[PDB]
Amino acid sequence: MRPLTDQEMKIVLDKLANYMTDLKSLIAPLEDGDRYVFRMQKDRVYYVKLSIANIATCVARDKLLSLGTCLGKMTKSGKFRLHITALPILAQNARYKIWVKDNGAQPFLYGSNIVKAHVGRWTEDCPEHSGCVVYNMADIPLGFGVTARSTAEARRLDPTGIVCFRQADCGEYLRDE
Amino acid sequence: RKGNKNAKLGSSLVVLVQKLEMNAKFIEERRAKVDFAPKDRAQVDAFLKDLEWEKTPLGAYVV
Amino acid sequence: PDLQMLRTRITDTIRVLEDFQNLAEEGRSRAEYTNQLLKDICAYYGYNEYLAEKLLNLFPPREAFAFFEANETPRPVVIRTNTLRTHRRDLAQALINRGVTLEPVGKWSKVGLQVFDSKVPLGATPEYLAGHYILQAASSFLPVMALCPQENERCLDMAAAPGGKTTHMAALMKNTGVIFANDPSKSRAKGLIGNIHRLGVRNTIVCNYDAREFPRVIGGFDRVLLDAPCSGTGVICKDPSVKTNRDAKDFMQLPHTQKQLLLAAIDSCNHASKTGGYIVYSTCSVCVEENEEVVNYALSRRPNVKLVETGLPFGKEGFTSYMGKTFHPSLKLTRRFYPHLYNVDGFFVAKFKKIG
Amino acid sequence: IKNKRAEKAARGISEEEMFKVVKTGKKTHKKGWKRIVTKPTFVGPDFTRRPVKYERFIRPMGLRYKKANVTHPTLNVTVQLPILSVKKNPSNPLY
Amino acid sequence: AFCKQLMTLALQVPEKSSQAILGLLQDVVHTHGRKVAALWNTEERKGDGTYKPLSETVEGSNPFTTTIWEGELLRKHYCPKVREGLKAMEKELRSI
RNA sequence: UGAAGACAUUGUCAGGUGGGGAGUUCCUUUAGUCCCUCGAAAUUUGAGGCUAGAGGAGAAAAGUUACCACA
RNA sequence: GACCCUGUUGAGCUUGACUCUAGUUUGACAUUGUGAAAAGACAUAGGAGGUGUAGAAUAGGUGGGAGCUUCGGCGCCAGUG
Repeated sequence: MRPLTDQEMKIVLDKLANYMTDLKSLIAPLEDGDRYVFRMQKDRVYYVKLSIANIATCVARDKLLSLGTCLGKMTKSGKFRLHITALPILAQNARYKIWVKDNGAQPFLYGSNIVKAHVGRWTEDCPEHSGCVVYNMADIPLGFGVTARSTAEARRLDPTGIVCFRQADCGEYLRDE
Repeated sequence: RKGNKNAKLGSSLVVLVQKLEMNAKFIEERRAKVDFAPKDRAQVDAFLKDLEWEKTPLGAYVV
Repeated sequence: PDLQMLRTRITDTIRVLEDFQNLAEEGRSRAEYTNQLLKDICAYYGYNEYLAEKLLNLFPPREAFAFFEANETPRPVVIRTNTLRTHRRDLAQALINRGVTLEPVGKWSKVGLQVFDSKVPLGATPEYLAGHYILQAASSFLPVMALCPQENERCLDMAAAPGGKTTHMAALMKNTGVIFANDPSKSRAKGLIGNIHRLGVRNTIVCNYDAREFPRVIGGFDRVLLDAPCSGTGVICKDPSVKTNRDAKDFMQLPHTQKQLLLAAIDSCNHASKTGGYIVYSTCSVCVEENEEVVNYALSRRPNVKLVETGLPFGKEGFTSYMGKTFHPSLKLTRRFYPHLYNVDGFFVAKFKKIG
Repeated sequence: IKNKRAEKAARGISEEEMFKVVKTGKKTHKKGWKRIVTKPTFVGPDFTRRPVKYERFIRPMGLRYKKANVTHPTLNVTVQLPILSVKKNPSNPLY
Repeated sequence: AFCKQLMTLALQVPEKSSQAILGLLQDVVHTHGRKVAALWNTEERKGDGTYKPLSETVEGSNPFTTTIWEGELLRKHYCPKVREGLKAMEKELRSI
């Protein structure tokens, strides 16, 4: 376990800025004089409180497996990738939101891109390729992805037309079960 | 304390606010297990009927 | 032989033992009446002699048959609502809308739900993937109700391989404080990490340690939970290998490790705690060499801890005396659970308070 | 063995439909995308999520087996016994 | 966040100001409803944190983890208009 | 000279970790004497210890796959 | 189409020395006082106690013990353990 370098912190926040608005709130101090930090453990980035990070130093690095919330992993080529383990963070301050109906929630959880027939609520003035968080009709976050077309251009699209590209779904939890 | 030099007045208010946090905390722990649905309000209507105002942390101060 | 013939003899032998004073035979003693009850119980229910006589000594005749009948029948599936995400009324209503038959598991938990049947897989439902419930066992609910953790404490869970209990402490802690989740197995730890992230837990550290190293590693925990690995005499329905693969050798090494684990849990905790210094020891076994014998050992070699009232509503008092073994009289506070009495797995809960 | 079983008794969606659901979103179809495994297989769990490595090998229902006629050499008899796991196929690690 | 803070506001303001805020939250409850209903139902309270009154941001405070308790002081407020005003809000809540 | 207060702060030993700074080039398996210690139960075990085989230039990156995507 | 290979990428596995130490963290001890109200453990001197099953019955336990007797009840023996 070691903190991030300045190159790695820039890469991690760049990916997060694609999906969220107020990144200052992520690292802002808390009431009890504590704050959230970023940690790297086996090319995996973890979002965790500083107090938890300090008391987790007692665990040997070959014996530590998880810590706080895992945002994702740095790939072999030096590129941060988000994972669905970071979805609760993404939904808290999501910039653009898409809501899928019942007929689109199950296909999304199996790993399919959202189409027009699945959308039940948009977010107006959303550019072409932007990071959006996917919810169902009960405001339950299902995952996140990147939009395929602009909101204005998606309205005139065919029912069987891709409106969002899938990047992570909660069905991946069945994978590592 | 960056005003006047009334440390006695400062201490009087300092101990006053501390007693208020203790009382605010005192009620907080007590009410954490109370149902207050808009239809039925029996528990809140009988929240602390069997308690006197002397037992509260502010009551111990005021006496 | 004829299995239905064995059942008739089993029933015949039990009623004889109930009324041996008036209904008996010419000169055969009740010693070989019980011994006959041993063979036909072994042959019918598929137990070896060592465990069956062990189980028969635990219970009297007509309760014992109810115990052996309960072990063959499966147990109902129960789910635990994640307080970190929702509460029971919507999750019941949400699953009812999808075709799941639900009732509250009972009046003793505001969090558990009981499922009869469903038209969709219960482990793939969208609110499951959202982290709104976890498939757990009703016996697993009990240890965390005995060890109720408050906010802003440090907790130690010494065996969190499935993850149901560790998530429950996080829910009761409202995602505040620190939870040390520990598994000596890397393979099972991956499932715990997945359960933690699915259920939205942020205040946990998953470490892969042997639980006997913990006072050396960190120490100072406010509340420590210990589910010792055991024979599995209360989970016989899910694991039938217990019926024949538990001999005298196994029942000698297992309490030794459990005794070593309990002492580690005692030393791990903090007696001078602002909120609590409680230790809860739990087991999914019914045998006395793994329950109330390890508890007696802890009280006899650590005179700085004391058994306290467990706090669960239902349960049966622990055993004070056994086959020549005299225990500390305070062991009556410990509770037992049986499948035939309560439709929950065989279980045992003990709760300690550290004072020095 | 049969008598023991007799007394004891007296006491999700397919991979193919998942592929149809996924390919519905991805309208453009790449030639040769589906790889139907035409060999007999054993899976086990009713519903599972596969890694993206193997999310393209589809194993049909009709080619699935759960039991086998297993012969005991010493006790000369064979009984239909359920299959728990496949340990090694000495023709292809992928298999 | 504003609904909880506004009940706190109504507690310690002049009679007409308290009445004005009380009427305002009557419209807020009427127009939105289920978005703020869990604030007046203890069973629907969120359990994913603790309420932070003096937060620096609106989202920083966790307002769905608390319950509106101020009705027990405003029901005994000296102004009959305020008491009728409070009863107006619950009547809308009960009709949700 | 006034304020707070027997709590902090601080100091000393024993440890855990240390992808950071400086310097230099322990656990697990196997067979054995039933040889010593520790823990457990009493009419026996488990873990260490000993004998000699096997596993673990160096934070820059490196190796590897009948797998995936693109060329 | 399938087969073999190469390059980039993704998913995964393994390695990435040793000794001190910054940082971080656990336990014990020291400053360091006076009172008062409670709680625990140590000291005696007492009092009262033992109900898992079977056993008629509420068997702390350990040793002798086949005879004791407010002289009629007990014992032993047979059980049950």
